[PDB]
Order: sequence, then C-alpha cells, then structure tokens
Amino acid sequence: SGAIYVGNYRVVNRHLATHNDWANLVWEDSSRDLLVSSTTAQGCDTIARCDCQTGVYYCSSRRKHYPVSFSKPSLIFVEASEYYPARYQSHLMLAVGHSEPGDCGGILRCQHGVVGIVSTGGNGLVGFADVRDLLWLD
Ligand SMILES: COc1ccccc1[C@@H](NC(C)=O)C(=O)N1CCC[C@H](C(N)=O)C1
Ligand SMILES: [Zn+2]
Repeated sequence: SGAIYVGNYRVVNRHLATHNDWANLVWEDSSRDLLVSSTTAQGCDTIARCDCQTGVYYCSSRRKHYPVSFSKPSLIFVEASEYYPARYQSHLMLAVGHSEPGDCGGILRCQHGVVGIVSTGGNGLVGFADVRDLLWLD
C-alpha cells in the first residue's frame, strides 16, 4: 500500500483504490495502473520533473529503502493477476530490486522529488508507474 499526496490530489495504484477514491475520482488509467482522487487537505509531497534514471524506493516487505537504476517509462507486458487480465502496461519503469505484491504504492524518489510508485515486480525485479509526465498534478 501507499499513496502520493500533492496539492489537492491523492495518487494511488488503481488496483488498490478505495470506495472513497472512486467517489472523488479525478482521472484513472487501467493501462498505467494509476488512479488520482481529490482531497480536502493540502498534500505533503512534491513531483520530480526530470529524466533521472537512478533513485531510492521504499520496500514495505523489508521495511527499508533501496537505491535503484531504472529504465525510461515504457510499454511492458505484464502477466494476468487477480486484478488485471494479461496486458501491456504503459509508462512503466523496471529495475532490479526486491518486491512482493503488497509492496505496490511504495514511493520511488530522486533528488528532484517523487518519480513514481511500485506497481509490478517478481523474481528480483521491481517496476514503477511513472508520474513525472502528469504536469496537472501541480
Ligand atoms: C509488486 O508487484 C509484484 C511483486 C512481486 C511479484 C508480482 C508482482 C506483480 N505481478 C507482476 C506480473 O508484475 C503483482 O503482484 N501484480 C498484482 C497487482 C497488479 C500489478 C500490475 N498489473 O501492475 C501486478
Ligand atoms: Zn530527478
């Protein structure tokens, strides 16, 4: 689990969005595994606007932060799960690092701010849903 809180927006993995997120829906994209909802209180986070390919992410299954080298946002095949059919997920960045299904929502950050959140993984890989292109979050 995990969310980004920026301005009057809450960014979460679409497959983990609550009844409340859907009732205050601003934008969602099944192909990116992202959902944005509106909030009344002002958020604590700031978004990176950069081309960084190194950063640090929080891994809840280890209660630890790990440094990562990650690929540019791209279209990657993701096997069927209990939440989605087999499909291509867009705006996804892969990296070598530990992740388990419940790690989704962990924030990836560079020196410029929030880059994205954990969305995929398996076998020593961790994938992050990019949010740096969503300029309207600011
Ligand atoms: C953090 O994700 C994982 C970690 C370890 C193992 C497996 C995973 C993920 N499976 C894959 C095929 O990437 C996973 O559990 N997902 C279920 C929820 C939706 C996710 C998505 N489609 O973006 C996929
Ligand atoms: Zn950066």
